[PDB]
Amino acid sequence: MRHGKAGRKLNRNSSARVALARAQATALLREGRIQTTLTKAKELRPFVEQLITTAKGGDLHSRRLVAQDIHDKDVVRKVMDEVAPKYAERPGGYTRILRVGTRRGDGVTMALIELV
Amino acid sequence: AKHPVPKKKTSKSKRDMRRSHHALTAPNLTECPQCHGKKLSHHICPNCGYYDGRQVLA
Amino acid sequence: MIMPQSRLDVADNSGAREIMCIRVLNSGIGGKGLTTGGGGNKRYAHVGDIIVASVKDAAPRGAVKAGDVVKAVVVRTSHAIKRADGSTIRFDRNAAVIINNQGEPRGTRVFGPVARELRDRRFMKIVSLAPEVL
Amino acid sequence: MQTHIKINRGELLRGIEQDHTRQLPDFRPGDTVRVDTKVREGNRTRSQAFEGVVIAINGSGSRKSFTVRKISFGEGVERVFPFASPLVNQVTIVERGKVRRAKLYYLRELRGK
Amino acid sequence: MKGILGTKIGMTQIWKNDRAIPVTVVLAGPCPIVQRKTAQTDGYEAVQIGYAPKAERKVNKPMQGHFAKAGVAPTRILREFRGFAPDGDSVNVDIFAEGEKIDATGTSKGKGTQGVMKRWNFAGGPASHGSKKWHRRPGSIGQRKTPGRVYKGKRMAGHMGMERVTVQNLEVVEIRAGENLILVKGAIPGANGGLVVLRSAAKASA
RNA sequence: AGGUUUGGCACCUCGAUGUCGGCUCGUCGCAUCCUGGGGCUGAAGAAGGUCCCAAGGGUUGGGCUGUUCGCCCAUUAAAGCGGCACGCGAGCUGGGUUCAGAACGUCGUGAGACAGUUCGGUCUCUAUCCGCUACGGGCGCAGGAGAAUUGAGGGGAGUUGCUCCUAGUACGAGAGGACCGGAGUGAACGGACCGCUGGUCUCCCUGCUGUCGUACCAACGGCACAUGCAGGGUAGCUAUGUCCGGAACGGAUAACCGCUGAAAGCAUCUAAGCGGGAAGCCAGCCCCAAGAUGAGUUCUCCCACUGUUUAUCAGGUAAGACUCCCGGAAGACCACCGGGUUAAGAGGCCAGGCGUGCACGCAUAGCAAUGUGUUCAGCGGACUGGUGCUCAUCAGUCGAGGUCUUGACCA
RNA sequence: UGUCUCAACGAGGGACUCGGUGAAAUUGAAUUGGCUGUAAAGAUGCGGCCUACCCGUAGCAGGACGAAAAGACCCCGUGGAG
RNA sequence: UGUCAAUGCACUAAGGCGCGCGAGAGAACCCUCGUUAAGGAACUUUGCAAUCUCACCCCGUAACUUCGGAAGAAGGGGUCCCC
RNA sequence: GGACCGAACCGGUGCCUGCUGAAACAGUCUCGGAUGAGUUGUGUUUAGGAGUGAAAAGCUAACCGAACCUGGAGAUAGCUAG
RNA sequence: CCCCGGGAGGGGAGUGAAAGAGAACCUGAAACCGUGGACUUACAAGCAGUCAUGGCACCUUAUGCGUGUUAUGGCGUGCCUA
Ligand SMILES: CC[C@H]1OC(=O)/C=C/[C@H](C)[C@@H](O[C@@H]2O[C@H](C)C[C@H](N(C)C)[C@H]2O)[C@@H](C)C[C@@H](C)C(=O)/C=C/[C@H]2O[C@@H]2[C@]1(O)CO[C@@H]1O[C@H](C)[C@@H](O)[C@@H](OC)[C@H]1OC
Ligand SMILES: [Mg+2]
Ligand SMILES: [Mg+2]
Ligand SMILES: [Mg+2]
Ligand SMILES: [Mg+2]
Ligand SMILES: [Mg+2]
Ligand SMILES: [Mg+2]
Ligand SMILES: [Mg+2]
Ligand SMILES: [Mg+2]
Ligand SMILES: [Mg+2]
Ligand SMILES: [Mg+2]
Ligand SMILES: [Mg+2]
Ligand SMILES: [Mg+2]
Ligand SMILES: [Mg+2]
Ligand SMILES: [Mg+2]
Ligand SMILES: [Mg+2]
Ligand SMILES: [Mg+2]
Ligand SMILES: [Mg+2]
Ligand SMILES: [Mg+2]
Ligand SMILES: [Mg+2]
Ligand SMILES: [Mg+2]
Ligand SMILES: [Mg+2]
Ligand SMILES: [Mg+2]
Ligand SMILES: [Mg+2]
Ligand SMILES: [Mg+2]
Ligand SMILES: [Mg+2]
Ligand SMILES: [Mg+2]
Ligand SMILES: [Mg+2]
Ligand SMILES: [Mg+2]
Ligand SMILES: [Mg+2]
Ligand SMILES: [Mg+2]
Ligand SMILES: [Mg+2]
Ligand SMILES: [Mg+2]
Ligand SMILES: [Mg+2]
Ligand SMILES: [Mg+2]
Ligand SMILES: [Mg+2]
Ligand SMILES: [Mg+2]
Ligand SMILES: [Mg+2]
Ligand SMILES: [Mg+2]
Ligand SMILES: [Mg+2]
Ligand SMILES: [Mg+2]
Ligand SMILES: [Mg+2]
Ligand SMILES: [Mg+2]
Ligand SMILES: [Mg+2]
Ligand SMILES: [Mg+2]
Ligand SMILES: [Mg+2]
Ligand SMILES: [Mg+2]
Ligand SMILES: [Mg+2]
Ligand SMILES: [Mg+2]
Ligand SMILES: [Mg+2]
Ligand SMILES: [Mg+2]
Ligand SMILES: [Mg+2]
Ligand SMILES: [Mg+2]
Ligand SMILES: [Mg+2]
Ligand SMILES: [Mg+2]
Ligand SMILES: [Mg+2]
Ligand SMILES: [Mg+2]
Ligand SMILES: [Mg+2]
Ligand SMILES: [Mg+2]
Ligand SMILES: [Mg+2]
Ligand SMILES: [Mg+2]
Ligand SMILES: [Mg+2]
Ligand SMILES: [Mg+2]
Ligand SMILES: [Mg+2]
Ligand SMILES: [Mg+2]
Ligand SMILES: [Mg+2]
Ligand SMILES: [Mg+2]
Ligand SMILES: [Mg+2]
Ligand SMILES: [Mg+2]
Ligand SMILES: [Mg+2]
Ligand SMILES: [Mg+2]
Ligand SMILES: [Mg+2]
Ligand SMILES: [Mg+2]
Ligand SMILES: [Mg+2]
Ligand SMILES: [Mg+2]
Ligand SMILES: [Mg+2]
Ligand SMILES: [Mg+2]
Ligand SMILES: [Mg+2]
Ligand SMILES: [Mg+2]
Ligand SMILES: [Mg+2]
Ligand SMILES: [Mg+2]
Ligand SMILES: [Mg+2]
Ligand SMILES: [Mg+2]
Ligand SMILES: [Mg+2]
Ligand SMILES: [Mg+2]
Ligand SMILES: [Mg+2]
Ligand SMILES: [Mg+2]
Ligand SMILES: [Mg+2]
Ligand SMILES: [Mg+2]
Ligand SMILES: [Mg+2]
Ligand SMILES: [Mg+2]
Ligand SMILES: [Mg+2]
Ligand SMILES: [Mg+2]
Ligand SMILES: [Mg+2]
Ligand SMILES: [Mg+2]
Ligand SMILES: [Mg+2]
Ligand SMILES: [Mg+2]
Ligand SMILES: [Mg+2]
Ligand SMILES: [Mg+2]
Ligand SMILES: [Mg+2]
Ligand SMILES: [Mg+2]
Ligand SMILES: [Mg+2]
Ligand SMILES: [Mg+2]
Ligand SMILES: [Mg+2]
Ligand SMILES: [Mg+2]
Ligand SMILES: [Mg+2]
Ligand SMILES: [Mg+2]
Ligand SMILES: [Mg+2]
Repeated sequence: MRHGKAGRKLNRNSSARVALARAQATALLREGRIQTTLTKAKELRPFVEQLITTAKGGDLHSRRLVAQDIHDKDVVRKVMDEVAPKYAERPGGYTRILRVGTRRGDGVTMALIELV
Repeated sequence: AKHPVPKKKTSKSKRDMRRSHHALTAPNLTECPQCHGKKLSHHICPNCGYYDGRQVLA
Repeated sequence: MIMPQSRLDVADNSGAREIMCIRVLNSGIGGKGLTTGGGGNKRYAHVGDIIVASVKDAAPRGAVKAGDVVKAVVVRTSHAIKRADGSTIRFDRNAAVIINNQGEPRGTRVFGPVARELRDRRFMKIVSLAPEVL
Repeated sequence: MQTHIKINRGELLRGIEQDHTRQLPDFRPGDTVRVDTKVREGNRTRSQAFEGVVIAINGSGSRKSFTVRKISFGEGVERVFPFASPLVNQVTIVERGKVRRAKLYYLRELRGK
Repeated sequence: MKGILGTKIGMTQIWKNDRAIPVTVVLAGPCPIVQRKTAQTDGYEAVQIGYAPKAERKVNKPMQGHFAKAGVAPTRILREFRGFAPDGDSVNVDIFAEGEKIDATGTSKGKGTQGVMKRWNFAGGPASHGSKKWHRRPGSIGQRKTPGRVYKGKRMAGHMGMERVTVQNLEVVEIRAGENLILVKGAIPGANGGLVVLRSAAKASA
């Protein structure tokens, strides 16, 4: 049974679940938009949304919080001093997804997730 | 050998009997409003890349 | 939740140090003494219930030696005992008090607290001997 | 299948529950006297008191409770009071404790001085 | 006899003369009489009462004209109550009296496809001493050739929960009539936010 | 009489019908262990004996032994007897006896043997059909649709103690000690539920070690499990935790008890007739149910479109669905429920609750390990609302024109 | 001390759904129900009576005297070998 | 690097690899795991299995003996950081 | 020191898992030896009623109470099938 | 030479009596897989046939004549071996 849910196991253990959502947040932040499986995108959406909301605070604490997950110093810098400040007057919804059909090899359906 | 095993070979009729359920569903394709090609719903028109505006290359 | 095989401590000077229960009864003290049982299937001893038990260990210079079968009433569960207002109780160790077939304690005194529920089930003298009816 | 009435079940529960909620002195894992009423002894209303360390606090509203642990004649005891239980008179802070975690069950198997 | 519809809101702690009482809170929101079933017209006596409102933009034309003939706003939910003959509309007010016993019907929380241990209390096999029947796994289902089928109605893995369920002779602890709140002792079937019917205790005590 | 024992016989099975016991799961008989109703008694009461009716439900936990049995412990209303391939190994054990090793006793010159005794010793991932539990698709149910429903029939349930009142009464020299009716509280079992008490809660919060890294310090991340370890822990799920249940009334019956009563001028419960009478039968309680093809009933909706004897039935549409999208205390898939811009569905954002237990940074005290303040701090999964910041875009598929006969009412 | 009363919650790997590749043992043919009876003596397939719309998917193991090895026990052969 | 020592264990350097189907779902059941109220062998043929124990210091250590041993008997204590 | 603990190494104790396997004997866990009657490489010698064997009728090229291959040979088959 | 295709494969054109021989190259049976059409089947119990009758369909050993299919009724225990 499962009448309350944090998201997905994907098909991975606690350690990986994390390492993935971290890496994919890092790439969407470095890259503005990326396409991946529709699932992994839906799973990415709130992690990265909350991450930008953390960095939106400006003080050293929020930067060190972001450093906890985005372990590449330049992406954290960009999110801190570039992207979050831009999202200043935006109350969430930093992120959007749109779906782009189906893949050849596994016949899986990819989609794009991009900064708003 | 193989604990459970089947008893008599199944009939040409009953075998196609079970299969009355494997027909594929055709996509509900629709006409893209800008590229004048066909596209899956709630996805991005592959031909022109458009999705109200235009997101993907080519 | 006392059940057969589970070893209790004795809260009386009756001379057992600790018993091991071997049955779980129904135990109305009931004007002619203890009642006959209330069904042969009850599974768990609670505070206030009576149990049969072997006496696995005993005081040298006893009134009650090792190996006597005996009937003790239970007075301290590690199990929570909840109450009509909402409160719960619970003691660090399970313990009982050996008693005769009219229910009265066999020792001269009880040792440690006893659950107020003993007063509920008319165990007058056990309640009277104990230092605190918690 | 389930009704979809527009409803804040939050505040429906809150109205019920606030009629039977009661606030107490601010303790926090260090010890106190719970003075309380045993109507339970006969038709008379005897009084009795439990002084012990507070080893946890749980819930909120009707449901909030706190847990005292004392030693009576050698055997340890713990008890669980609803703040709003009618069989509870006044709590009062005997002491103030410098504890370092919300729950602090480590004193179950510490019993000493 | 008496009946009404409401949503299950939750369970809490209470007191009445120093007895702690678990209670389930229920919203017996006012119900409207959409249909009246005479025997002389529909072959038996009953009343069709409605519950959770919905906006007419979501109400298709046939249901619209149903509700419209009766003069009522559209309701997401409708039910019949046998032998009721109410008037005006069926509010929980006074329809239940404090301290009444009442039959509470609801819908079991849906537990999906349960095994035999969960479903029928099987208590399958030993977890050591050497099986691969450790978990559920019923033992036998028959007895060799003797009828040589397995019995109809056999207990087996299946869909547990999601059943209709009635629990009889729950007590009415409290009635906040103006709020349309009804406080009932003990548990009621199904999850919060669900539909539930309170009706007069069908097995009235002697 | 039965067919559960040992047997006779040798009928199917030697191109295989796996055998003892346990476990699991049941279900049937009744020649009834308990409960329910009766007759008789060497039946005062109580406690019994024994026979008749009765198969609804119920029928405990351990020691010894492979055991089945049986003896014992401690209970019980009772601790029933049998069938079902001595039920049940494509369901599990493998303790027992029917393989190879080895030993004792015994027999045999021997090889070897057994009525024996003893330690050891491979139990075969994929269900075709039928049968069963769950779940869908199709068609049907004389138009096409959305809902509400009668209940033919079917399933579940069905146990029992203790105490108290009657009443220290009837009864009995006494000790003792009732039926009938009326209360109350338990056990076991079951259904639902998560407020309580608890369990868990694999990354929600903290603490801790080694080592590697983000240049260094400080602060963090990885690995130590598929959580490195430890301490807590919300929603959810959950029992040992709660709440509810077994019925009352009624109809026909069993043994049996009677009324009226002949044959048979008396008598007789039966020969006609009639009443009483059980945990059993039917109904009542809960659940399912019109594929009840005998396909039922009620409220509401949409309505008479179009095509030359050539394509003859199809096609645009209505009412209304469906695909698709976002979700769900729904769920393997399907199905079911909610939302989809005339929008609070979900995420996010805000506020709150709850969990953790006082953050970083700075200051300060101290030689330092650390302590103190800023700070009930900081951080925060699943909880309660609000909010148009994100996605629920745009669209496509499908879906009525109502057969005939007979009868009544109408113009 | 989950072996047990008595099982719960959580994890991962399968099992389930979609896209790719795609076996096997077995198979007289099959339009392959229940009771009772009869039959070479344990009937889907004979008789009577009941029940049952067509077709799947996930699952259970009572039947199909289920599968595997022309019984290793037993007897037989004027069979064999140590 | 750490840890009495070590080719042990943990993390890691150089170096080498992620094991030639993939994506979701988060039912029964099966495997390999983590925790568990009260009870603690009542399980069973048998504590089978799985817990518990666990390294190094210190104190302490029985019947019996072939005087070597039984012996790591049994049991108790310590273990971190700083001056 | 046919002493102790214990890696390598040699081994194979109990349970599970595997049973149309990853594998015609294995895997994880656990367990025995671990300076000796020890482990191992290369070269070489002994064979069919024969060799070897700290001895099970074990092993003698994946099934040894007498190996494999060819041959006598279409052995013989009071037996079963057709 | 031309067309669709990365190719494979094919469709034309041309040679040839013939491509109804095209290099997966004589014939090309059957099992086995498919497409289209006639007649038909979603209340039904079945060794699958057989007899009987009605319906529908077609007429090249062929208009009383059938041939194909079908509904309902009756009847009906595969083959072989032993
Ligand atoms: C399960 C393990 C093996 O089976 C058995 O032990 C036994 C199986 C049956 C039960 C038995 O039947 C019984 O006989 C009785 C005499 C009579 C009885 N009647 C009453 C029905 C009958 O039931 C036998 C004789 C049947 C017959 C077809 C046969 O000979 C099968 C042989 C082998 O395939 C099997 C295995 O599965 C192979 O497992 C092997 O195990 C090794 C350890 C592995 O290394 C591996 O080897 C590489 C693996 O594969 C080979
Ligand atoms: Mg996968
Ligand atoms: Mg780029
Ligand atoms: Mg924030
Ligand atoms: Mg602390
Ligand atoms: Mg559910
Ligand atoms: Mg179990
Ligand atoms: Mg079987
Ligand atoms: Mg049968
Ligand atoms: Mg016989
Ligand atoms: Mg004969
Ligand atoms: Mg055979
Ligand atoms: Mg035998
Ligand atoms: Mg009888
Ligand atoms: Mg009687
Ligand atoms: Mg009497
Ligand atoms: Mg017994
Ligand atoms: Mg013992
Ligand atoms: Mg029986
Ligand atoms: Mg027999
Ligand atoms: Mg048997
Ligand atoms: Mg088998
Ligand atoms: Mg054996
Ligand atoms: Mg001799
Ligand atoms: Mg052994
Ligand atoms: Mg064995
Ligand atoms: Mg498999
Ligand atoms: Mg109509
Ligand atoms: Mg009925
Ligand atoms: Mg029927
Ligand atoms: Mg009196
Ligand atoms: Mg009086
Ligand atoms: Mg008198
Ligand atoms: Mg009475
Ligand atoms: Mg219960
Ligand atoms: Mg239940
Ligand atoms: Mg909780
Ligand atoms: Mg953590
Ligand atoms: Mg660390
Ligand atoms: Mg540092
Ligand atoms: Mg690393
Ligand atoms: Mg590493
Ligand atoms: Mg933890
Ligand atoms: Mg008379
Ligand atoms: Mg009569
Ligand atoms: Mg009567
Ligand atoms: Mg009864
Ligand atoms: Mg009809
Ligand atoms: Mg038409
Ligand atoms: Mg429309
Ligand atoms: Mg929907
Ligand atoms: Mg919808
Ligand atoms: Mg918009
Ligand atoms: Mg809401
Ligand atoms: Mg608004
Ligand atoms: Mg907050
Ligand atoms: Mg200083
Ligand atoms: Mg985080
Ligand atoms: Mg689970
Ligand atoms: Mg899982
Ligand atoms: Mg059929
Ligand atoms: Mg016969
Ligand atoms: Mg038969
Ligand atoms: Mg036939
Ligand atoms: Mg038949
Ligand atoms: Mg039918
Ligand atoms: Mg199976
Ligand atoms: Mg067989
Ligand atoms: Mg033979
Ligand atoms: Mg011879
Ligand atoms: Mg080193
Ligand atoms: Mg190593
Ligand atoms: Mg290499
Ligand atoms: Mg704990
Ligand atoms: Mg102990
Ligand atoms: Mg036992
Ligand atoms: Mg035992
Ligand atoms: Mg034994
Ligand atoms: Mg062991
Ligand atoms: Mg000496
Ligand atoms: Mg010495
Ligand atoms: Mg010894
Ligand atoms: Mg030694
Ligand atoms: Mg040595
Ligand atoms: Mg060896
Ligand atoms: Mg090895
Ligand atoms: Mg050793
Ligand atoms: Mg040794
Ligand atoms: Mg020789
Ligand atoms: Mg060999
Ligand atoms: Mg080879
Ligand atoms: Mg040979
Ligand atoms: Mg020959
Ligand atoms: Mg010759
Ligand atoms: Mg010969
Ligand atoms: Mg070309
Ligand atoms: Mg070509
Ligand atoms: Mg050609
Ligand atoms: Mg040709
Ligand atoms: Mg060919
Ligand atoms: Mg070719
Ligand atoms: Mg070619
Ligand atoms: Mg030629
Ligand atoms: Mg050819
Ligand atoms: Mg066609
Ligand atoms: Mg065809
Ligand atoms: Mg028909
Ligand atoms: Mg026919």
